[PDB]
Amino acid sequence: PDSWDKDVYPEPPRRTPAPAPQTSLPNPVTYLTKIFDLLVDRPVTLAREFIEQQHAKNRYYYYHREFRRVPDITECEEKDILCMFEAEMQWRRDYKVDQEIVNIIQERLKACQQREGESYRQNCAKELEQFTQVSKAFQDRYSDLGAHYSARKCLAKQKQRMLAERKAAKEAAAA
Amino acid sequence: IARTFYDGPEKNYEKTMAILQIEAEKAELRLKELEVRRLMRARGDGPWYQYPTIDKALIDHSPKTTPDN
Ligand SMILES: CCCCCCCCCCCCCCCCC[C@@H](O)O[C@H](CO[C@H](O)CCCCCCCCCCCCCCC)COP(=O)(O)OCC[N+](C)(C)C
Repeated sequence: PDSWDKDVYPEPPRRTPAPAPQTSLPNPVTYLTKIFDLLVDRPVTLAREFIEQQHAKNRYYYYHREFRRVPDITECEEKDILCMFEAEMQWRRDYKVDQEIVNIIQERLKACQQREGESYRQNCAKELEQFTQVSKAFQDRYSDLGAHYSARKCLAKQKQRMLAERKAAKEAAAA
Repeated sequence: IARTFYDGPEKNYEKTMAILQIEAEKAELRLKELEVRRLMRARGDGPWYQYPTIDKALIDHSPKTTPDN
């Protein structure tokens, strides 16, 4: 339905064929479907209608919490505990959001593999490539930090990688 | 439950900031005090570690029965 964003959770246009009977025999599946409909789906729908009638009477909402952007750990001087505290809390919240991004991408991948049936190896390549890009980025940022991770250790990992990349590019320029 | 038993995150956040400031000030004060004690014990110029010497008020500055003291 419209409850969730179809841009973050997309799906193809859902092509389904029309029934083309070839025999005089009655299809027991469709009769069972009519029986199921008129014994199960209608009482359940009525119950839900009443429940939502009672819901509409008392309507209240909640709001997603928004967080400002505070200075990160790079612009905190070495022993300033308050800047360090706020930077570390911000880094932790960002780590949580990145975990959820990888989760969304993995959900897409799984849904594609199930949906595409026998053709998943070709029809889910974009989902696989998207996951590969996200996984590579997430791995660079947080892998090998260990328990007792922190923004300072993430910064040290990034700086080590940046040094290696700079030196590699410099010796490639001499080639 | 949140309304009856708990508070918002800002209270715990800023209480943590206060706690952290107190603790960090105490830590730097402890280190500085150790350094001050080291210097005062090595040099003896500070108020601390003052070892008694003889009171100059005990000396008798009167003619001493011979001219050369
Ligand atoms: C609606 C029905 C379906 C859902 C049921 C919901 C289940 C909830 C009931 C379970 C009880 C919760 C356990 C109590 C733990 C909370 C303890 C503490 O955190 O609560 C204090 C608050 O005190 C509460 O009153 C807790 C007291 C609960 C004591 C339980 C005793 C029950 C024993 C049952 C005896 C019944 C009779 C016995 C006959 C012999 C908080 O202190 P406070 O300083 O405010 O903090 C500031 C927060 N402010 C700003 C919001 C005010």
